[PDB]
Amino acid sequence: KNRAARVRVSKGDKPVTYEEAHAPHYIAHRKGWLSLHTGNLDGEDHAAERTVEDVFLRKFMWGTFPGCLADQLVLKRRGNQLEICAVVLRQLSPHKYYFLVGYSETLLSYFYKCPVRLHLQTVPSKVVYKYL
Amino acid sequence: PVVTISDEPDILYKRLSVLVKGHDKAVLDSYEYFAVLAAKELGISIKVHEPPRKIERFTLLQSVHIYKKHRVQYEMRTLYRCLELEHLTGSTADVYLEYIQRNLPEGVAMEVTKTQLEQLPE
Amino acid sequence: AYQVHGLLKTGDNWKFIGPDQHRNFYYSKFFDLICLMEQIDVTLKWYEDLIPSAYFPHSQTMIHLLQALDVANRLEVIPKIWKDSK
Amino acid sequence: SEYAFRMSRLSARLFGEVTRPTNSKSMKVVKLFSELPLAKKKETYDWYPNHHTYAELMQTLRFLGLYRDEHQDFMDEQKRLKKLRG
Amino acid sequence: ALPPRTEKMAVDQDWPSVYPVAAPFKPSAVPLPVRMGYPVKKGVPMAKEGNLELLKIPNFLHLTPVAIKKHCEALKDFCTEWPAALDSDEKCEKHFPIEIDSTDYVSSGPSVRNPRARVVVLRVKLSSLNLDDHAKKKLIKLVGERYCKTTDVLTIKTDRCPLRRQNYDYAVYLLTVLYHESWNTEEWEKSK
Amino acid sequence: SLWDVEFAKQLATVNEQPLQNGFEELIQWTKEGKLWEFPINNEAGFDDDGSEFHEHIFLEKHLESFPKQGPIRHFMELVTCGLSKNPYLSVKQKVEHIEWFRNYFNEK
Amino acid sequence: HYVDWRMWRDVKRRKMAYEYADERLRINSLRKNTILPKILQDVADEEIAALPRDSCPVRIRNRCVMTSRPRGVKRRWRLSRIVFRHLADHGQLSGIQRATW
Amino acid sequence: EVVIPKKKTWDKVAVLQALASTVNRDTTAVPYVFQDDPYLMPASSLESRSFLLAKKSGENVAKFIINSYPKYFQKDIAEPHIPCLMPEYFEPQIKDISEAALKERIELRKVKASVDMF
Ligand SMILES: [Mg+2]
Repeated sequence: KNRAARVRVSKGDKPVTYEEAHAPHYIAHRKGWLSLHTGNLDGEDHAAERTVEDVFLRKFMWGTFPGCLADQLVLKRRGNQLEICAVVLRQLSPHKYYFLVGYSETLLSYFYKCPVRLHLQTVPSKVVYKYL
Repeated sequence: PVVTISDEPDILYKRLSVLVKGHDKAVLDSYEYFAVLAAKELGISIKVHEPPRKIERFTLLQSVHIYKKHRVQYEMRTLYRCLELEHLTGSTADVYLEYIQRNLPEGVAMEVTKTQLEQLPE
Repeated sequence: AYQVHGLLKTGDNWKFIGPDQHRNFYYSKFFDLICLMEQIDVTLKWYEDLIPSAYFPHSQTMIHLLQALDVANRLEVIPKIWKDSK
Repeated sequence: SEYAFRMSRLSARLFGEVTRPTNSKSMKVVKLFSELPLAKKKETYDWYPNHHTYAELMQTLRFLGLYRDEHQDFMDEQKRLKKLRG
Repeated sequence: ALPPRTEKMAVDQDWPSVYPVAAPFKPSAVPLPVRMGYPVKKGVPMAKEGNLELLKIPNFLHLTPVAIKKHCEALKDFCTEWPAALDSDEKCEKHFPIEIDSTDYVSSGPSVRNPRARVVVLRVKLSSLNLDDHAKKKLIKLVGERYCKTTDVLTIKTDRCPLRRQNYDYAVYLLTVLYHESWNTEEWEKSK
Repeated sequence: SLWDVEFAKQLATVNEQPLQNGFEELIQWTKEGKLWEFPINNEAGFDDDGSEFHEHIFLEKHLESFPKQGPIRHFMELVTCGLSKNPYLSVKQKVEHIEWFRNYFNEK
Repeated sequence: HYVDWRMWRDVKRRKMAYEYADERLRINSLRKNTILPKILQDVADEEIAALPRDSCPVRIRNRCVMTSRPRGVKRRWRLSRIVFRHLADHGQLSGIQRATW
Repeated sequence: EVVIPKKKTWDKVAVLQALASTVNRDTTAVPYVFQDDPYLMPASSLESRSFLLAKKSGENVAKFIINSYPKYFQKDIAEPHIPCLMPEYFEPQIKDISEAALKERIELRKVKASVDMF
């Protein structure tokens, strides 16, 4: 059986989000992409280092906003304006939130050498598309 | 509104054609509307064209150790939309081209622009 | 007061507000005065134009924001400004 | 003929390729210097992310407490519970 | 939390002012209950306040037709007009002879080095040369792979020097010294 | 000296105001240089000391003529045309390539 | 701090190939050209065969930028089959669909 | 006759300044420095000042980390070189007793170090 990105059915008590619920055959039929970088089009050079930096961003922001990122991020990349739009929860204090925003806001700018911008989007509870 | 009219006669751009490569036709034709209405109120003559999509399909194995008969196949949809500007001015260039360039979409956006500037022989 | 608010709106002179405390004092005093001698419709127009876009009202203003409404006998606006204050 | 040969010679002198008639086994020289060698390419020498700035900055930022990695938390905890007995 | 600016916002409020720049959705800012996502069997498409699908959409919120119109009021400052060089291609060919291809390949990310952006090719017409009789034969035999016969266009390509402006210089220099060597009569033209 | 540059710093402090808009974010970003120059010329910076077309491909000024009928001088034609058709290397690395062969050719 | 020793072994291979590319390039052309005497090359041969065996561009194995797996790598993203499958199946690599032609 | 016009030359900001003139201020929105999420909007002037000083804390906090470890950020990727984005060196690199070292320590504004080595 195919076991790639398919959360199996439990007993009907398993909260799950649109992203996790959809399987890889819906990857742009129903889901779309979580990272919008241009390198995977027909003619371009640097797609490999874009992905190497992509997995880095996913894991840095995962370990730097500890246990508050509701679902996964949207690493869009237009011009030299990398963007880390988020869906972060409403549990930690806003001064801590603004702090980790600033810390990231400048640290990825000095790691990747371009404008990096985080536009958080606070949400009360981790969303549920269906209970599996 | 700093303008600074400086010195030398124009560069006379003929046929600044923008070829827009993308992963998503809905972003490409929204872009077509944004550029077509901008050229309408810019005064610059635009035309539309659809350079046909190329699919980069390729095959990998599905299981980690064995079973070469069971394979996965992945594909890239690269679509093109050509937006060819004809009979436009050098000043007209780095203001329209600039507006669009800054207001480009994300990973589904490329703006390959060829310029045919005219000139006198020497 | 309107004259130098105009001098402020000339060009980039808004920059010469400077820091946030000076901005809050500037707009607080401007809104106090608008409440003290303007007509209630243009006071509420300045209220929606300035708050919360330009500054955050100080505790005292709240009281004053009301005295103008009480003078104009426009007590129907009390629940919305109460909700805004909360 | 001779005119075709020396007309190609004139065109070669004009455009900048090798003038006198040479064979392919030597024209490999101009093709060489015309391209970069296998090791000098940008992708060839930048194949791997160096892994040191990456992992050592993660080390230092975790030791500053600004990064929580669940993996190192595991190995920390498991190595403690293994040093309890081993 | 807070009751959002969406139901604080009313009609006839300026949307170019609300969204200045391209930015991801921000549904609290957006006064549209836009719903996205394959629905459940006995349910609706998912709501607006938390969707990642409504985030991953490029989002052309910043540029609405009226924003285009008001944007270019200012963007109208920066343009002259063309002369009466006429839409007639033969007229612009008479007026300005040569043609040059000098392009950019814009990418998206940390750098702007696309080396293939130095391609410079030059197309010229001999019927716009006008000073070529038997010296034309010279030019043709000299350029071997160019001059397709159906249309009288010469195309010289330079990709040999790293910069686009000196590539333009190489097109014009090769054109003029090809021209001068074509008008240079040589001692073996008769023994053909 | 330090007094006029310090007056420049303090003038910057007394005219530093909040960004207040996403366009002014890009204003400051260009003003510093983190944002790209738009529209882009794919060759921003990247001057190469004004190579200008005759140092890159005509290496005769650095050729240092030996007796031209020799196979060595043939080599120099071959290597010269290779360095002419090089667009990735600049003129300075072309001339150190020439002097490598010059040094070694003499060394023998 | 490298994924394995073999990856670290290539990062060393990459480095000293990239630094030792000019010297090798010069003597090698001198090899496959037909101008210098048959004996005038025997000497250049020594220099090459004597130039160290970790910079020859014959030992470069395009391995995995994330998890050292030699065979089964796709060059365009420098990823192995199963890692590229993982990322493209979780949906963080743009443009990659499932081929249904 | 060709009325071939002279190109008016612009700077790199004037288009975007005209674009601000296009987008006058939003009377209904908070300043752009704050986020648009209703949980993250400041409610009071004190809260707004607290958020801004927390953001400025995060800023000199990243500056301290990056200047403490410049080796992890020496790899430049953007072209052109952005010297306001490369890390700043505060340690004196000249250890010999010289007037160049005096100029280096004065430029680094190390008062005690400059006095001691003078
Ligand atoms: Mg199967």
